Formats: sequence, C-alpha cells, structure tokens
Amino acid sequence: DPTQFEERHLKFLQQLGKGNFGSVEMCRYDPLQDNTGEVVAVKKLQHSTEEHLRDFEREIEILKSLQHDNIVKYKGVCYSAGRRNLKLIMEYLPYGSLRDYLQKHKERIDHIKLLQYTSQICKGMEYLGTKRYIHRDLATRNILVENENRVKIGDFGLTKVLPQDKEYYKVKEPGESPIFWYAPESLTESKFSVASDVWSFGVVLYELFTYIEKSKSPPAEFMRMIGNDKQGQMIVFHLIELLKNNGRLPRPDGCPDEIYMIMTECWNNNVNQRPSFRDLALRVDQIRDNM
Ligand SMILES: O=C1C=C(NC(=O)c2c(Cl)cccc2Cl)CC=N1
Repeated sequence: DPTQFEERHLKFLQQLGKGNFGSVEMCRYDPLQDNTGEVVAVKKLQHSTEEHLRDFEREIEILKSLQHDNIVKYKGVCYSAGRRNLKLIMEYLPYGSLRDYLQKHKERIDHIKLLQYTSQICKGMEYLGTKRYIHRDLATRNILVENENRVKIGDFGLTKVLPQDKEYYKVKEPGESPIFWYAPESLTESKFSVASDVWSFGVVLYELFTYIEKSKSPPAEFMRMIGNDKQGQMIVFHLIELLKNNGRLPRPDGCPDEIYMIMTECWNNNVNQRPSFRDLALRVDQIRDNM
C-alpha cells in the first residue's frame, strides 16, 4: 500500500513555505536510501494541538475525496507513533505557487495564459462545489503551477463542508482570516458559501491581471481606500463600510473590459446575484475562444 509512507524514508530537501496551521516541505521518499525515490510535497502541523489535528484530519479527508485535473493530488499520509501526528503527502508541483510564478514572469504571461489559468481555477472550484465544500481561502498563493498550461488549487486548510440543511457555513470563532478576499457577509456574519468563494474568485482574477504588483495588491489597495491609518479591528469595520458603499478594487491597468466585468459581478453585495462557477467557466472559455 503506497498511500502508506514510512516517515524515516522521507528525506527533507527544501522548505516550500507556510500556510495557515501548517508548513509544507519538499521531500524525497527514498526507501532504497540511494536518492532515486519520488520527490513529494509534505504538509505538517507547526503546532500539533488537539483542535488542529482534528481540523488537519478533516483537511486530509477533504483532499483525498477530491479527484480533478485542477486540484492538487493527494498521495497518502504519515502516522507517527503514540501521539498520532499526521503528515499529508501530495504531488510536488515544481513551478510553485501561481502568486510567485506570476510575480516572477509578470507580463511575459499573456492574457491567453491568464484566462487558461482562470478557466482552470473556475473548473476546480465548480467541482469543489459539487461536493458541497467551501474553500474560504481562494487566492493566488493557494494555487499551484504544474506547468505553463496547468494550474491546480493547492491548499485546503480553511475548507469547510456545508451542513446538510444549510447553503452557508458559519464560523463561530474565526482564526486568521484573509479579510481582503472576504465577501461582505463573511466580514459581517462569518458566513461562508459557494457565493462568497465566487467573491474571492473575483479577487484572484484581480490578482492575476495586476501581475502581483505589490502596490496594487488587495491589501495595499483596500488599505489606501479605508486609509493607511486604520489598524486592527478598525480595518474590518472600515472595510465593511467601504464595501457596503460600493468601494471596490480598481480596474487593473490593461485589463480587458469583459474580464473586468466578471470581477465586478463576483463582487456583488447581493449574494444571490453573483455568477456561478459553472457560468464563469463557460464565459471565460468563450472569451478565450474569441481571442
Ligand atoms: O508542491 C506542492 C506545494 C504545495 N503547497 C504550497 O506550495 C503552499 C504553501 Cl507552502 C503555503 C500556502 C499555500 C500553498 Cl498551495 C502543496 C502540494 N504540492
């Protein structure tokens, strides 16, 4: 059973980065001890507490249940003795995150490519929705590049399962929250739904078409609009008020009109009026077709 990886054969190669409750490492699974083994990505908890291990177990079950071209592949798990510490094994995607990839190559990635990635992100999100999963953390840093032609959603650390009887999930005690990607109802009532994920998708689209320019980031832009003097909880208070009054991220320089229209439709205060991921993939594929 190759979903069973012995921890002693996992050789540390590189620290890939940190996300929410965990860190990710590039490792070679090398049980022949001859450096010929498969290079994999390994997620583990920085603080393996009771609460976090339960959420992590749930995250693992989520990813394992997802099989789609635009979702990072689950490979297996590591169990440690006694205290039941858990490492999640996943495919290594050598081109790294879409955020770094875009920040590196900038405008050398043309609109053709950006919209391929957009389509692919939409398709992975639509599939996620059919499982009644809510990502809550859709952003270019959580999307990975497999090659020039393929991206995959790559982290599911905040993903929640909808209750049977509700179309939203309500987070009662929020931890670290990417508030500059959050829909107004997520800011005000901690309500997360397919529709709030669509809101965040519009921010990902903005990210893409700004080519991750630091001065143009959602945090830098929203902070400018509420005023750089706002701090801590007052940021959330002013952002809510900004969004209620139709304050929005600006159109990125050079952004095609029909792409910009999509962003602004995703950023609708009215939850029910936001497009669906099914329609977004269709629309985006139409635009690529025209090009
Ligand atoms: O090659 C990889 C890389 C992965 N994760 C990340 O790189 C990652 C980090 Cl380190 C922090 C936050 C978000 C993300 Cl997606 C997952 C699987 N295979």
